[PDB]
Amino acid sequence: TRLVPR
Amino acid sequence: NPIHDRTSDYHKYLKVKQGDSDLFKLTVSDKRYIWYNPDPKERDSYECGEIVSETSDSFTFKTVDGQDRQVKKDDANQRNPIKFDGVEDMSELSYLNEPAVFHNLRVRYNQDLIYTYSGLFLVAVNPFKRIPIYTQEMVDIFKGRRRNEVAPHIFAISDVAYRSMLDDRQNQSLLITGESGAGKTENTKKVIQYLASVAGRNQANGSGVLEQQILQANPILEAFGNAKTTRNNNSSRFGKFIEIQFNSAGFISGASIQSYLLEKSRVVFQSETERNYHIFYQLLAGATAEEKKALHLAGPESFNYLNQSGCVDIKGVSDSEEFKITRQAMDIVGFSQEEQMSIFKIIAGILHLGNIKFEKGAGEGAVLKDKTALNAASTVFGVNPSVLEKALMEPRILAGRDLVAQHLNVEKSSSSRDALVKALYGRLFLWLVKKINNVLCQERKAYFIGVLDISGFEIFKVNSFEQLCINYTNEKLQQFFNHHMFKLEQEEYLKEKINWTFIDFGLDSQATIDLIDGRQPPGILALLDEQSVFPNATDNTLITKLHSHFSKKNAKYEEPRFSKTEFGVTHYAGQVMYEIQDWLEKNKDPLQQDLELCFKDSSDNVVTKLFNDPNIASRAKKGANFITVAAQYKEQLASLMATLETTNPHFVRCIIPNNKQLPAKLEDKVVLDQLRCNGVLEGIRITRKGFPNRIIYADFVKRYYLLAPNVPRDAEDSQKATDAVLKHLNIDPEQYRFGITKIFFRAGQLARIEEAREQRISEI
Amino acid sequence: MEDLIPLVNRLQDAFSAIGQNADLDLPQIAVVGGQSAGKSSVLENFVGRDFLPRGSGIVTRRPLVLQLVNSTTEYAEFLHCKGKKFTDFEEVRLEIEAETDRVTGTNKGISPVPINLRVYSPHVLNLTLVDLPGMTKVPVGDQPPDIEFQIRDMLMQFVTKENCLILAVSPANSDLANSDALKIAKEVDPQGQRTIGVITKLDLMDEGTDARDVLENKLLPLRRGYIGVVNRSQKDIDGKKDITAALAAERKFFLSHPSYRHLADRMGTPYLQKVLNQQLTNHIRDTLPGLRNKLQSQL
Repeated sequence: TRLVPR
Repeated sequence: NPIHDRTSDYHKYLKVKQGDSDLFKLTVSDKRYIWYNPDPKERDSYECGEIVSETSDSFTFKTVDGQDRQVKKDDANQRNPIKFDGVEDMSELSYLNEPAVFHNLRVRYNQDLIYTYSGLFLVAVNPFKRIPIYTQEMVDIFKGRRRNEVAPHIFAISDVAYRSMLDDRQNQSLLITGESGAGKTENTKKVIQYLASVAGRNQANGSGVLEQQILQANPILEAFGNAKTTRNNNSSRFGKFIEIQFNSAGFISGASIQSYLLEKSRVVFQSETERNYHIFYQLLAGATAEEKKALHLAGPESFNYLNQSGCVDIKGVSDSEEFKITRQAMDIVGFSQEEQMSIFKIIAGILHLGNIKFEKGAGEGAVLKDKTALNAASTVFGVNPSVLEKALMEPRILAGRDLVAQHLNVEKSSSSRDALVKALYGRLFLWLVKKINNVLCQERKAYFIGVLDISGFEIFKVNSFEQLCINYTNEKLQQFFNHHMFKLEQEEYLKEKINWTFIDFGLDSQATIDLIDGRQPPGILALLDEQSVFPNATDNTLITKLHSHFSKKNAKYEEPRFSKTEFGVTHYAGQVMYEIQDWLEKNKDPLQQDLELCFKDSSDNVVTKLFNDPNIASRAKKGANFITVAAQYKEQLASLMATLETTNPHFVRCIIPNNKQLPAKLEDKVVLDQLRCNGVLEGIRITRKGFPNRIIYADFVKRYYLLAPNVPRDAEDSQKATDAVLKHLNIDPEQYRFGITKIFFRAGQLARIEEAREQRISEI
Repeated sequence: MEDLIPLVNRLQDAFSAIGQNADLDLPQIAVVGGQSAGKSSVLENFVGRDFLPRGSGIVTRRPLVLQLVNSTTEYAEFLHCKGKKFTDFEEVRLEIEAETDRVTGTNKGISPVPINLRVYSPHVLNLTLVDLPGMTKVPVGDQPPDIEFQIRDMLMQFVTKENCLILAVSPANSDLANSDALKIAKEVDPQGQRTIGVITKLDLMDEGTDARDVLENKLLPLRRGYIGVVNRSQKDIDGKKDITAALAAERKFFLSHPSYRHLADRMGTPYLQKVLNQQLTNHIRDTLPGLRNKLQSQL
């Protein structure tokens, strides 16, 4: 999940 | 279908709020926590700390404030990953330690879920408020459902017991624990109501008054069998087995009560701040002016048997209002007004007997100067005072063939009087039960489901013979649970073909039981009986003998380092130190035959039944003269255990959340003490030696497929996929076992796999 | 934003070892075509080098996640070959063949485990495509008999997902209404909203016929349109693929065909690369906002 910028 | 409808009261009050989308994707990270004791003196008070560092054989975490400590990984109580919060059975937890067990109970209690299983046990925490989960609609949901088809609930335990009774044609028992305030009386009432509802045959006749009568037996038995102790205001000092009876077609046909092991010693002596049985205070407080006049009553301060402890009332309890409830109950279970007055005359008579003061006469012989108490006792008992006076101080025995009067001294007369009182009280208790059964049991039963409740495991600052007896009873009942858990576990491991073997868990209790009641080598009760034969013995030679036989020879025994009068026994609930003072005296239970002859001639209808009915009275002998109190105890317990061993058992554990009668306040110190005393922690101890977590392969794969390369979430061969995940993660094979349909995990291993998942998802 | 394709490239690399999960749905393009459609030629013309396995029938036996990255330099790297730089494309072809055999028991069957190939080249735009096994009836190979179904089932795993754009490749010298690619795209995308059509072999059509009606998006309408290409293979002195000459020949073809001259600027490989780069970028832009939260719930 941290690979996807929020 | 309320079981699937998230809007139903079944879901609102019996399931975790999760629903579907709610508790499932509430974030989660990669931080791990530990449960620790902020104050080492309070081992049952915990807080949650964040793991910071990690080494070989220890962890490092910051207390809730910021201070730092370390704990050997061998003693650390890790906190389960959030996925485990709220599970319906403690056996589903991966870190299975005491604070984690409490935490799960708390997660549920805070959402008003008061029922949680812990292996075989149904744990029921008093919410101290009413929750609407006992409606007819709830009964219908549980009807016929297996434990694994519905949420935890007292109705689920009840339904399973009822179906097993019908399917197996075998009687069932439901062993329920809980001190006053724990909600045990209410849960027992729910069992009865549930059984009356699903086994009711009410069309045509209605449901009559049997349920009402069973419930009304409570206030009567509690008035005569419960008392205030230093640890509980309403402690049961006896055991009872209430059989709900059914005919061959499975419909309720009646009920019966059987009592066991009443603590008769309390009638004549109470420790500081405790009380005698409630009935004495109820009668003195609630009798009418005319009843007080006819029974020669006065305040509790005026009777030796009620004025020694310094406590005659209970904060918040009106003995007069409690007496009103007791009499109303007596009306409902069928006691006539005359029988009720006879019962009160006997209670009054015991108090008057207690006021008789024996004095040394001219020589050693006891005499009675003031005949007031003797005359009052004789009047209410309906006996001749001259005969009673002689039976108390000059009881006759046979010396060869000659009848000789043994002229007792003051001590022996006082002792004989006390023995008479305890006999009267115990026989009266048995007669009350028999009378209540006259209306509860009017048809021969085909089967029964019996609810057993007995005095709970007890630990006071000073523990005596009475405490050893109570704790020994609890030890035997816990072995009974251990043995049944063993049989059930043996079948589950066998059904799954799991490569792990174990022996009867009941053996873990054998050392303590043998220490107490062994015959070869003799245990404590056997040595107490041996020391009760010759006059050379004293309380001191008795403890010296106990140390000689057990110190450093029996692992469950301890000769204390600094007391010459206490000995320790390691029970399943922990160590208890027992003070030997007066044990020799307490083991003697003789009653002069001339006293029985006196009362057998009473003009009172109830008194004559206590002394003429061969059942309530006598018993037998021993080819000798009299059985010791320890031998009587062991025999009543054996009778109870034999009854239980014929049944299929079920276990319910009711818990007080705190000692302030406050809702929404679950306290760990209060709860963990009870889980220790009621066997729940013993069940957890056993569970931890095996493989607690058991997961269907496809479910394991559905959740953990991503922890290994190229394993499909819905892989066709779930077993191979599971193996692929475990091998890739390099899990120690000793930590799991493959079954035919599920994978079995040792404690902690599934939590570590869940932690790896949390970490992998946050990474992605 | 020149950053969206690279961001999804990292996600594809991270999921390369995560087995099939019907709920996981990254924005990407799946290349679908019948075995006779020439889809390998389309990809090799983007790269400008022959690098795909050669053989009768099936060329792709494992999904190939091909990440093209415009670069000044020219080289390739496989995620399974950490740190190695391939500069000879014939070795790239040999590694695809070896890595595939390494996994597939039978030397002709398929596997869902992807091969993750990234190519840096001045001949490509930033674009990523997932090449999949081509469709065919007659199992004519050597195991298994149900191969046609195994391939269709693998294709469906990709294209039934909503965020999967479909690059449906069909040869012009066939009955386009009977195109295996367009038919499977219609099974999962009935409204033709996430299917981009590619018509190959336009230079091979029968004398006097043409594919103008399909290229003009009138006969078999697709919202994202159709792009025509031709593989007019030119070899240089050494007998190796000469992309500059091949692209010029394709340009000459469209400019000189009386049925396509008016569409020439919207035909050909360069234009197809441009279109895929644009549509993939906009698609990612569209789907990224809800991505992070969605993924958490689907893993």
